[PDB]
Amino acid sequence: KKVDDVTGEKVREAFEQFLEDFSVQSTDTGEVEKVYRAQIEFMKIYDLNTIYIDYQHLSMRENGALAMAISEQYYRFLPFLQKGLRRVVRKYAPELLNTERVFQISFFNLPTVHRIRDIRSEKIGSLLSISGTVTRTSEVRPELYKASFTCDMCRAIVDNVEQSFKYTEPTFCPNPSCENRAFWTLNVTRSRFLDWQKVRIQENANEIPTGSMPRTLDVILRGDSVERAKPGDRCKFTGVEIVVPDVTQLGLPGVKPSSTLDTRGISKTTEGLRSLGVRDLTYKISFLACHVISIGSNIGERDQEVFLNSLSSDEINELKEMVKDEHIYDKLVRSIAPAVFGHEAVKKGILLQMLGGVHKSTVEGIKLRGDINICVVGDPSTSKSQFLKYVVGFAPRSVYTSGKASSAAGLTAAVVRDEEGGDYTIEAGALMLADNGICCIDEFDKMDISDQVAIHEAMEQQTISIAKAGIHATLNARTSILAAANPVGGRYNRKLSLRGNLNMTAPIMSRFDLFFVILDDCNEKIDTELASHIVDLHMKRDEAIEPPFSAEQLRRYIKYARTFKP
Amino acid sequence: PLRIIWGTNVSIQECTTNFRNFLMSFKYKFRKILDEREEFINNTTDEELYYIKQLNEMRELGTSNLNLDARNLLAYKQTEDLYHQLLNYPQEVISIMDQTIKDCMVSLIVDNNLDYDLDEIETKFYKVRPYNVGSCKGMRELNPNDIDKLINLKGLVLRSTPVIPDMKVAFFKCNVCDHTMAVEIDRGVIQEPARCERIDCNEPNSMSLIHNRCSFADKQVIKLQETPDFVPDGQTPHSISLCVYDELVDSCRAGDRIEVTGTFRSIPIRANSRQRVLKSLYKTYVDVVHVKKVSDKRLDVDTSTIEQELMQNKVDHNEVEEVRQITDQDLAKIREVAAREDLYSLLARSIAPSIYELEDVKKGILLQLFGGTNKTFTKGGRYRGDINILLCGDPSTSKSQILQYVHKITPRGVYTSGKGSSAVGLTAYITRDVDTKQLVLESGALVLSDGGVCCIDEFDKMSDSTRSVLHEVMEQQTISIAKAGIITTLNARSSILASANPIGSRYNPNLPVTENIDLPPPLLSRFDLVYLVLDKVDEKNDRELAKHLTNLYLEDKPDDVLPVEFLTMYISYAKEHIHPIITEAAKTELVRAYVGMRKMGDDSEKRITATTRQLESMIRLAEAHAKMKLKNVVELEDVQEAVRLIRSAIKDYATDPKTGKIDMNLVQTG
Amino acid sequence: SFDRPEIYSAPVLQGESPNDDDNTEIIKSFKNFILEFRLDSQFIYRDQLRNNILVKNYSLTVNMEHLIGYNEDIYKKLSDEPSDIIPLFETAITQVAKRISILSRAQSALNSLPTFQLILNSNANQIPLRDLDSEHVSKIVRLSGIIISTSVLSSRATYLSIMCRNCRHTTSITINNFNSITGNTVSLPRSCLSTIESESSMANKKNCGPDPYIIIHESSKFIDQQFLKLQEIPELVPVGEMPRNLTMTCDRYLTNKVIPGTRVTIVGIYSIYNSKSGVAIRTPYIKILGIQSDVETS
Amino acid sequence: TELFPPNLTRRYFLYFKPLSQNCARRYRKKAISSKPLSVRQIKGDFLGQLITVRGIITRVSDVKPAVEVIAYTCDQCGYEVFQEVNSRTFTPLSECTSEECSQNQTKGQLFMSTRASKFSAFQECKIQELSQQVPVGHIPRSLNIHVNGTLVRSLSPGDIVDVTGIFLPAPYTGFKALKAGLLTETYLEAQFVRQHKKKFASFSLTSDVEERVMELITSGDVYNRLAKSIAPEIYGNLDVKKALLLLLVGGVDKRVGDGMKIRGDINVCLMGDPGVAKSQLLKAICKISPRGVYTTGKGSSGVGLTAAVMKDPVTDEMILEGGALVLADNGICCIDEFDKMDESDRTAIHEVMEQQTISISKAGINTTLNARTSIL
Ligand SMILES: Nc1ncnc2c1ncn2[C@@H]1O[C@H](COP(=O)(O)OP(=O)(O)OP(O)(O)=S)[C@@H](O)[C@H]1O
Ligand SMILES: Nc1ncnc2c1ncn2[C@@H]1O[C@H](COP(=O)(O)OP(=O)(O)OP(O)(O)=S)[C@@H](O)[C@H]1O
Ligand SMILES: Nc1ncnc2c1ncn2[C@@H]1O[C@H](COP(=O)(O)OP(=O)(O)OP(O)(O)=S)[C@@H](O)[C@H]1O
Ligand SMILES: [Mg+2]
Ligand SMILES: [Mg+2]
Ligand SMILES: [Mg+2]
Ligand SMILES: [Zn+2]
Ligand SMILES: [Zn+2]
Ligand SMILES: [Zn+2]
Ligand SMILES: [Zn+2]
Repeated sequence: KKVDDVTGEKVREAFEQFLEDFSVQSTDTGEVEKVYRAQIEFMKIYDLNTIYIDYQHLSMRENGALAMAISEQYYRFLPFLQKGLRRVVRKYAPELLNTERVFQISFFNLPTVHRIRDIRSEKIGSLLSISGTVTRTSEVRPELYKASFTCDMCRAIVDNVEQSFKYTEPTFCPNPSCENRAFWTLNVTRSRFLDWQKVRIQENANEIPTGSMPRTLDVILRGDSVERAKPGDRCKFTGVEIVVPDVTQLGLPGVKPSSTLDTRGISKTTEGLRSLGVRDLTYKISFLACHVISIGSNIGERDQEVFLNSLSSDEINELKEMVKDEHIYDKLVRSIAPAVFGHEAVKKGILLQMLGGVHKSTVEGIKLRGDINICVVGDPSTSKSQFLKYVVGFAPRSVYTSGKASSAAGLTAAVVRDEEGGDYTIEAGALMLADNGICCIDEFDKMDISDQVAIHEAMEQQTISIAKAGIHATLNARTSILAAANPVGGRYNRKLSLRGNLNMTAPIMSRFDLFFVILDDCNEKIDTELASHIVDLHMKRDEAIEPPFSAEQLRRYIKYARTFKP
Repeated sequence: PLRIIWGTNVSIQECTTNFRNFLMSFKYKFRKILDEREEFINNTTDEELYYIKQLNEMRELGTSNLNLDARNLLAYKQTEDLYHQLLNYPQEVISIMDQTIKDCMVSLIVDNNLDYDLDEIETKFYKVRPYNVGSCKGMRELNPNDIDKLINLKGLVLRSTPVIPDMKVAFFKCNVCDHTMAVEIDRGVIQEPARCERIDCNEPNSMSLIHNRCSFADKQVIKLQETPDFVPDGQTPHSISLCVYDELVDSCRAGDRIEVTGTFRSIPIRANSRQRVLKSLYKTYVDVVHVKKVSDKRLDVDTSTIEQELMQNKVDHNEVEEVRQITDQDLAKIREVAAREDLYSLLARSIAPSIYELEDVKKGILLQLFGGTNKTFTKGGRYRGDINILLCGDPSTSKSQILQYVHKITPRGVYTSGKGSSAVGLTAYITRDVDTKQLVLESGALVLSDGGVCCIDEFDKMSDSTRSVLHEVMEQQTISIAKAGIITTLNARSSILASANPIGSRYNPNLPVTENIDLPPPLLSRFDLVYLVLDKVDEKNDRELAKHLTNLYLEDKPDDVLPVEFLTMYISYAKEHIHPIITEAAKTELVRAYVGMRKMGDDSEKRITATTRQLESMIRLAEAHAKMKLKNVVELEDVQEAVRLIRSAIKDYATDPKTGKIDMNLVQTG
Repeated sequence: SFDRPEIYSAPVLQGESPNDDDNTEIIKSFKNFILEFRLDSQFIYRDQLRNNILVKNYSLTVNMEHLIGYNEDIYKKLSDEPSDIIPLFETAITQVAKRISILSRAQSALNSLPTFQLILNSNANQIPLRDLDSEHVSKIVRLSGIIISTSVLSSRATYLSIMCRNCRHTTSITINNFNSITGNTVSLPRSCLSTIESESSMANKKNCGPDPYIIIHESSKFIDQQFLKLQEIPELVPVGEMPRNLTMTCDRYLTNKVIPGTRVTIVGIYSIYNSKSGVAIRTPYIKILGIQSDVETS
Repeated sequence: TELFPPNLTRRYFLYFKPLSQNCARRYRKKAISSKPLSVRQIKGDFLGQLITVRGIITRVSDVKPAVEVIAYTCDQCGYEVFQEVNSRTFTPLSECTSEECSQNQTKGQLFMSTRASKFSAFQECKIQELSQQVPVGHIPRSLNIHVNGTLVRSLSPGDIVDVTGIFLPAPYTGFKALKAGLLTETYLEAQFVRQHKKKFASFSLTSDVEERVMELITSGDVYNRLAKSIAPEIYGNLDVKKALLLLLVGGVDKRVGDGMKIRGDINVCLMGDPGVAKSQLLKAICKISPRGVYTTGKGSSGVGLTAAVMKDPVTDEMILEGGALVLADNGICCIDEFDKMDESDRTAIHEVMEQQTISISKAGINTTLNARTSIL
């Protein structure tokens, strides 16, 4: 008979008591309602597969022993939680279990969020919450969950075989027709699968240490959490730190562990006519996420109705009173980039670039561009880069790029080879991470000719075409461009035209809607006020910045206003 | 009789007794007698028991790591053999030392009858980290008889692999009866069970390994660029892969100069992945025991840069120090020297004693070493007090020696040359690893210089395209890369210290200052200080320079200047503990001076016009000057000194406002 | 053009604690029994082995009750599993005789010593031929009777040198078990052993073929083997039945010791061979370990 | 008994010094070991012989531990099992082959002991045919040298050398389809190394050098005599030869306690009209100096002067192979046609003549390498 884990049974009993006994006081009335019984009731009506469990709700039970036991040994205790949830659903809502369905337990809101570099080997198989910027995503693929196998000699099939990561075949063979166990055949027609996606995440820009490059991690989403991660945004993944076989550690220094078969209780004879099966144990750390939440790519859905149902009463009242103001345009203009003194025209252009125009498609088939492109040219130290830093730190889905550090494959899209294999993958470039956003490019003049050609192809066509290697594709690049460029010779020559001062090509010049030329003129009162503003900023930190609108309400107004089609 | 471990000359009983007597009977006066320092011996420091105090403070702090100096083992007479046994046989002797340390931890609390519980001492694993094991001979000068021996390597970290879980305990579960058991590793080999352990179930090949239930340990591989003290004829520097384990993982970042002591290993490498056939030529690496990140000859790393790294070090209990410990007496001496009336001239004079005069240049270098304070916004912005200096001038004005001194004195700077450096080599690149055959990201010179000073010699010889990279580093102290492999923004808070020559390789007074410097206004506006160093021929100046430069050759080994160790610790303390702020009186002087030079620039390019970046350079230089004198506020005197330094670096007093020319004989003073 | 890398060993540490069931400890206990046994006041077995070596008789005669006298554990191991313990005792005898023979020809003024033969006799209870059952299989039994016929001496191979047909790889096979009947427990290898050894650095797809080795007879060593037929005595046989008999195999110095018709008690292993009357039925036979003649004809 | 063999108890390495040509001339002996051969003249009939090859060393591998016999320990029996290795690759032992385990039913498991096994310091060197040994219109060939034991680090690139060793065959490395029979590769297991130009750092004040130095001193006027004998073919240019002799000698390098250094090497330029034999003087200085590299202003490019990253297959690692300035480290580097150089080479020399280092920050490596050339 099978032996049972007493700790696992206690964890299962505590979890099934927690699911049916936990309740909170209602905010509006004060009623004592059980949130997870209501969660199962909600899942029953809409035929959902996943249940979301808050971590502090689990932690406040007992003295915190159940939450610690689940968090430290999540891989071990996960099937016990699954069968406890199955028992609770069977007792309350038996109609869920018929469709046997796969239940996904999603934990969220952990007390501490760890970096990628704080991931250690002592937390393998434990509940964790990490964060990172998604750089690549994979196609949704089926993963063999409950395989079906036919024995070769039996020619009789067996069902419901659990698959634990690497591909396994049962050796039980309950049919007594044969006497062999190893030989089996897999039938994918009646086998059972799960959703599987592998998204690659990277360290956040502020989390990178002093001299090191960011290190990536392949985090895997299964079930309902698939396709909640998008390339180019910061996401918080809650899940379990798992371990994956790795072959690349063959040439690394150090004693690599190996697994030799133990031969002590095996009787042998020297009859004649000595080989053994030994395998290397080399591994790497991966993450298996159960809950994905996308935090803001900033520091802090086209229809208007679906956006307005998202906001509550106080926030929508703030939106209405902000719209109701007759001087709303001046407030919007003076609220853009409060650290920059003056340059009201550039702030107007940046605000209109954030708002943008509508996209119209002509009956014959051509598309009219609704994105507004801004180019800022002028003298050195005229706060041209401050605007671009403000835009990338404020506007969502915005990326900041240097002209010299960029590349043709880096700006649009790259075809990259992984692990010296036959498979090639597409990594999104700067114009794709800024899709329906603003791509900020300082030193556009320092960009060479080839990258300028590669970027005006995406400016004119609004698409990126890939024909490298065996990959052919057409990707979307609907992106407004905010460029900052210096004139030839550094200083802006007033005697020449705009085309004479700029070395960038004519297809670049023809697609910029607004050119803002900023000139440095030495006058007493302007220089005095600017110096007072700068030294006051340095003295007063954030107290010298007093915009009419905060960043969050400005973003809310921008999102509300982008729904309208004039 | 006497029992000896096979293959060694190490006896466990003799080594334990000798190390115990060393622990309970060592005084630092023995170390000073060994080092031939008799008049440096004092009363209250050396006469106390050193290691007994260290174990007492380890018990009080709850730590479990002892840093052992092997030269101290040489100092004690009974352990003079043990030192050799530590060098020859680290594996046995270090374990013997760990057992002796645990025994002494038990003894210190059972003998003195403390209230500390014995169970916490028993459950804790105490380990020792020996360092300073000998001279830093290069790894290419090592021999196959040096395998499994403690060695020192001073080097620069280039990159490091992510954390690798290596298996320690393996977890096996039966398929039919769910019987689970764990087996420990034995010298890298795990004996997987052929049959089930239970008497009820004995099915062969029924035990399967669960990769997630079993426990692992941390292992990291770090690529170190060795910089040995002695380099043979025609030898090119190489890189060593060195392995750190457990707590030492992620203790070393890319671009720092560290002193790694560890045992010298060699393992065979499989020729193919599918086969078990091993290569006869072994692969050598270093199994790291202890890492030293602090040097008295140079400054410490910036504490504002590694705050989250410091908190992670506190969490991981690695107990490696990134900054030097400051006692009470040397802090008192710091407070005493900060009260000197000639503190600015004393600190500037003590920078480069071998370099004669260049007082204003040394003052600027000193202010750049101090730097302005770093203000990060609560909203999300960041202002970095990094001072950038250009040294344009005549040949042989000892500017390249100034770059050498700054490169040696900084924690993690990188020295580079014009026309020998590229944009990709300055930002980041993708390389092929020799161990994994994988594409890895490696840092450029600007990223490796973050938190330090990037020294660029012969700045005029650099290409315009290569110099175009520097703009974002000078302005925002970041590098925003969008390439095929890297699309991110990397912090590069490196102060740029550049050296340059005029167009004709010598300053020509007929041509103006801007044409002589020959830099674009966007690049020249980002330099906080621009030092025009000139060669004016004089009688007394040439006589004094010749006497100073000839007095070095009087003997084989060459006013009052501070020692380099005290200067480094004073600058480090001032950078760490002083964050000056600007007052209204300083604000008035800043605005007045900025507006005054903006008005002066109206006269008729040929002349350096004033810039908003010059106002920011004024603020940074004033804040650095206030930080030097240990003041938490920036007063009017600091701003006046910053303006005076800015004017004197460009020789504005000698320059004519209209024509932009510089006259040598009239206004310049040598 | 390099040679074979060589593998050699040397004892350094104590290792794990020895076990009684270990083959080395059984051989050591057998050597101790041979060297240290005293019947009344003389070491009979070492003197017998010496006198056997001078007369060039490579065998030892050991009474089984002496094992009761010395060590019962090795006696029970030898009685339960004789096929696993008799080679160990022969190894002990030849290990003693190797150091006896070296000290002899260098003192009483090349030579190869074969594996010595264990001949062991006993005076214990005599199992009748009709009382042999299945629990005596692969065990030492003592049984008496009268001999019908002794076959001619067949030539078995002890040491044989072989060479590959085309590969020309030389190999040597030493055989120390000749007690099998109707079946080749030891035969020539099915494939060439040059490939698996990888003895040469060159290693010059090449296949030598199935069964490529041929026996080089002028460098091979052979011994003699005899088949005996033992019947129960005709005086004690039920009236209406033919008397039953058993086939026996003897080798080396046990051949040509008895003539047909003599009455002998024989110690031997009751064992099994398959002859090609029941789905799984095996013909029993006796591996003769010693022959004792009750009466000696004139 | 089973004892440790003598191979496992030897603390010494044995080498065969070739007999000199003079001693063979004294006693009417004709020795093939004494006569230096080029790499073209070493044919297949010289295999197995102790022969001397004359040539320039082009590439020297890093010293690595090449195992000859591996020691395994067994916990079951306590024996140490030693497995010899004489190939480029080996397979390890898994089950114990000692007599106690071989006789027993339960076999022990072997674990490697690196300290108890026997290693050799191993280097692979490439020796190239000299310019005067190559026939008309041919490319110089190369030969492999295996340096083992205490002879390691005695060969450095760019050294004119006589290497005496045993010409031995090796297993075939190459395409299987192109081999005909039992083809073997060749290498020269080095036994003795003779330097044509003795290094200045290896100088020792022995008894033999003392009498010759004293004779040269007491001959009188050592400075003028050494100056006139640099290039006796070139008439005149007494001051030029004097400063070239000072270039060869050089000044005293200075190290100051603050860490900065002042170079002791002199740099000399010879600018003049054609036909004044300055190229001949440069070639003469290259011949005199033990580490002399002669370069052309356009013949040597930027990558040929500073460094380049390359893969070493014997050690299987990427290493930085230096240029001409690296090859002439602690020696005189002679650059003919200095006015025809491009700006990158001018920049490299511009840094080298003062700093005595090259700082390379490219996509390959971010490093600083020592180049202490005295530049002519
Ligand atoms: N109008 C302004 N308002 C506020 N700060 C300003 C203004 N003009 C300049 N500054 C400051 O002066 C510096 C100018 O930096 P940048 O924005 O990089 O100049 P720039 O206009 O981008 O010219 P380049 O192309 O970088 S040379 C920053 O520290 C700004 O904060
Ligand atoms: N004022 C000085 N004080 C001390 N040493 C000096 C001084 N002026 C020149 N030297 C020395 O003269 C030599 C000239 O080398 P450097 O001054 O380092 O060259 P440089 O100043 O970088 O000018 P370059 O290289 O032609 S751009 C060095 O050994 C200096 O130490
Ligand atoms: N003073 C001299 N004594 C002896 N031979 C001389 C003298 N001057 C010139 N020659 C010879 O004239 C020839 C000139 O050859 P080079 O050494 O190439 O002269 P050069 O100065 O190098 O000319 P270049 O390469 O255009 S600078 C050689 O054969 C020299 O041997
Ligand atoms: Mg800018
Ligand atoms: Mg210089
Ligand atoms: Mg010439
Ligand atoms: Zn079956
Ligand atoms: Zn079981
Ligand atoms: Zn064959
Ligand atoms: Zn063994």
